[PDB]
Amino acid sequence: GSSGSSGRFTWSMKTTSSMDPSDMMREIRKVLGANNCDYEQRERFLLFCVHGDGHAENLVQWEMEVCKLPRLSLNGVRFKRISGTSIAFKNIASKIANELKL
Repeated sequence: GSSGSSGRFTWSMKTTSSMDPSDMMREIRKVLGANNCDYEQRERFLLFCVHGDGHAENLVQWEMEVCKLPRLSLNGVRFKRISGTSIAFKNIASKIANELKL
């Protein structure tokens, strides 16, 4: 059939914001705090997202850093899956990447 078992760490998305990155960090926290989520100021432009949609043992934690794209000339929000399986991760991820009113 076909060879699978392929999956390595790498940021991938299609979210593009024309607005300055300084305004993003703001809205971001707004969306998170709204989705009964928990954010933590890690880096200068990074925040630790923590949501317990499912069970406590199956908590989801992803990072949200605002950096400039290499190929594109805009600010894109990269999401790094910290804990939880892919399913769970992509679960809430589909809420932010979208909800993000940018």
